[PDB]
Amino acid sequence: GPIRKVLLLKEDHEGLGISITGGKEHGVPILISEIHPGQPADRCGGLHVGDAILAVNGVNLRDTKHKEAVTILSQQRGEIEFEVVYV
Amino acid sequence: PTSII
Repeated sequence: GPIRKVLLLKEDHEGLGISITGGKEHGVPILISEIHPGQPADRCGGLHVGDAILAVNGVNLRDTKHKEAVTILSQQRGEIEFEVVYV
Repeated sequence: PTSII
């Protein structure tokens, strides 16, 4: 499928609602493994299990290890743009 | 390894 840019609105008191696997050390993209019901990722309607997260708010995560990608993702606030692809 | 965000 094509690259999509998807907006998510996250309140400060909540998580994104996404489980993440993969990363550079695994030789695979940062991947969405679960979308948790009622949380921002579910609510936005545009993120799905199996999507690769290529970038978030213009931070390229195509070649980043799991931990560091998760840290960057966790630091994002408010209206957050995900660049994703389901290949 | 799985993380939640």
